[PDB]
Amino acid sequence: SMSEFRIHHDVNELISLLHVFGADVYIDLLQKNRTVTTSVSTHSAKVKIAEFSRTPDDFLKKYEELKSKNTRNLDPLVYLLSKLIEDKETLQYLQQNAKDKA
Amino acid sequence: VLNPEEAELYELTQAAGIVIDQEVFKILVDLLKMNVAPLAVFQMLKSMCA
Repeated sequence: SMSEFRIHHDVNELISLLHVFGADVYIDLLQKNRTVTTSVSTHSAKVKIAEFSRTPDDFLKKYEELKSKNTRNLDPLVYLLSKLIEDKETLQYLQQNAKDKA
Repeated sequence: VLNPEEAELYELTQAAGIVIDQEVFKILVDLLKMNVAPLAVFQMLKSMCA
């Protein structure tokens, strides 16, 4: 319950922060969240990022800095960034929404 | 805005080539922290945009 509250707050401030708007689907979508990454998946994702970015060493070098520390959700966050490179439209929105807030 | 732990991950995504403003980055990280699948985060992010 007080879990779901936090999810709703998160959905809500994004709607606010991204200038949106039925977002009850996002609640259902985010509420199927059952636990498992693979060793290739993070490799597959990781090579795809390094292709995309300029300065790929910086990404890889601080991937390395930050895996030795076991920092939390490192690999699911890197999987997300690979997924974001693919969809060039929503990559650009996030790109722009950040220009708006400076 | 966001703390040493999140500051690292932001720098990571940053040198990874993407830029998203610290405020939404913080929430994403948080959605991950509450064990939401990255794909689910991505899917809703995709829907929330154009």
